[PDB]
Amino acid sequence: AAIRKKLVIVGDGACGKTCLLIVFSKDQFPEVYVPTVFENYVADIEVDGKQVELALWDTAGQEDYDRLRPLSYPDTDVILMCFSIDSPDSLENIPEKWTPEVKHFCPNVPIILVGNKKDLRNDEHTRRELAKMKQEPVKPEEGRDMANRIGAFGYMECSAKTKDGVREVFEMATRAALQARRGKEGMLADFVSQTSPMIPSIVVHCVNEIEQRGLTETGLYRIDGCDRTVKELKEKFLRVKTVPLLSKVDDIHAICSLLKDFLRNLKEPLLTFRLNRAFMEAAEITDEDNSIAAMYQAVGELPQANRDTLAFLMIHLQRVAQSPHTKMDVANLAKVFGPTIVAHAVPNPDPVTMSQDIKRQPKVVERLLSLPLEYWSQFMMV
Ligand SMILES: Nc1nc2c(ncn2[C@@H]2O[C@H](COP(=O)(O)OP(=O)(O)O)[C@@H](O)[C@H]2O)c(=O)[nH]1
Ligand SMILES: [Mg+2]
Repeated sequence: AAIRKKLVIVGDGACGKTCLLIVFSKDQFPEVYVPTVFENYVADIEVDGKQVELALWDTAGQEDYDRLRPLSYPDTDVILMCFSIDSPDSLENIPEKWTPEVKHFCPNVPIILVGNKKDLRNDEHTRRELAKMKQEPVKPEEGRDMANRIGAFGYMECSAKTKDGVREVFEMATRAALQARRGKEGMLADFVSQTSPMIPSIVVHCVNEIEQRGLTETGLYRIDGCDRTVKELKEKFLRVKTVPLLSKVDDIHAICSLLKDFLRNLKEPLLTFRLNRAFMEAAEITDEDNSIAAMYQAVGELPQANRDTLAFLMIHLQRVAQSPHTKMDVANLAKVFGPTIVAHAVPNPDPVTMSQDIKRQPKVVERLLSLPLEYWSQFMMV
């Protein structure tokens, strides 16, 4: 019988985690632009005379899944912690976000630091784009240095697109696994404007900034900004009370992350605890006409502040989906916003409940985003 090992992959959204797992397990490079929520794969590998069956646990890199991701950590044998060579920001998040999370939930589990998209290091288009932000591709020595800094078992670079170095990543992860076991915010109402349309200033400002500087950017809302930058912006907002000067933030993705963070951390979700189940049930109705009618009914039950803020957000997200540059259609946006605006029916649900809710959240957002622009616009009085 083969030796079984559990491998969990983590890292910033869109840094290449799924493509790496699929190229290795299926020998085929996925061409679609779709964010992962949670998926499981199986791959075989022969290492040091042993046949090993690797269970590959794919996860979402978005901050929106910070509360749900830990459900994947129990019994992990090795972690693949990734960043992309064409994204210095994704490397910055390795010691700032990923290492603290993994060491908390997976103490003593070996970590392989992986630099993805190696094929882009000398890509001129990539270099020109990074230069606009005064950046450049990550250098090999930087990856190795970071690996030593975080106590990783090793560092490996690869390109799922060219297949270069892919098996080596899993060979090292498998050896690490074998060696390690050898011999062993208040309520929304407190932030909104005085009357209809009742929306928080931070939401209006973020949306306006994003529509001004982000509709031509690939992966809006899928790509998170530097964890530190978002934390600083959030800290200032809640302390100074006024919205920070967003025009001074060079990375528009950080503004997207700020908006999602604000919404996700409200005392209760945008759709409220009281209607959480009603929304999920309405979206789960098989018959489209009946589902749509049930969703209109649920929206009509929301408090004014929640309805107006939701309407403003839906109009904005429809524009994001309609842009030919973002590659973020309704289905993609629903996957990212599910935990952020739907969330759960209680403050601290148990793991069983958290898991049960996962599949139900995106459906709610997809249904809401599919409601007519004319419908949402009435609440904006335009
Ligand atoms: N150039 C290049 N692009 C890649 C590579 N791997 C993934 N990508 C692209 O990066 C984007 C996100 O990939 P994906 O694996 O879905 O990201 P994930 O959110 O970490 O699972 C997609 O456009 C992929 O085609 C790579 O090795 N080289
Ligand atoms: Mg993925």
